[PDB]
Order: sequence, then C-alpha cells, then structure tokens
Amino acid sequence: PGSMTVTQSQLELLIRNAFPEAEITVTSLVGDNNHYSIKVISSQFQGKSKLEQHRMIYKVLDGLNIHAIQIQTGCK
Repeated sequence: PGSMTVTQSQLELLIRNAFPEAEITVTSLVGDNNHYSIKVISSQFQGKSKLEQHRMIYKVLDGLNIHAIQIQTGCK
C-alpha cells in the first residue's frame, strides 16, 4: 500500500530485469538530507570477495568511477 508509483523505479526495474535472482532493496537513511543507497541482494554476488564485488560494481556502473557509497552489494 501507499506508493503505487514507486520512486527509483528504473533502478529497481533495471536490476530486477538484469538479474532475476537479485533482490533490490532501497537503502534509505532516516532523514531527507543524505542520498539514498541501493542494496543488491543477489546470490550472483555471493561467494565473491569484496574485491570481486567492487569490480563487478565497476562492471555494471562502468559509466562512472565509483569511489563513493551509492551501491551496496551483499557482502558475506
């Protein structure tokens, strides 16, 4: 209920369609001042070390030099 029209819909949809087994969790800091992160919970990233995951983030977000916390992966 509530927001039938979801914000960050392209983010949710993109990862959901790119990885069907990926759970897109929106990481919202409690307070409208900071930017909100996207948390990718996917078994495709599981077993991979942080370094591998970081590289994979660089793969998917290759359009930008990711040196800032925007996308958080399931680090195990």
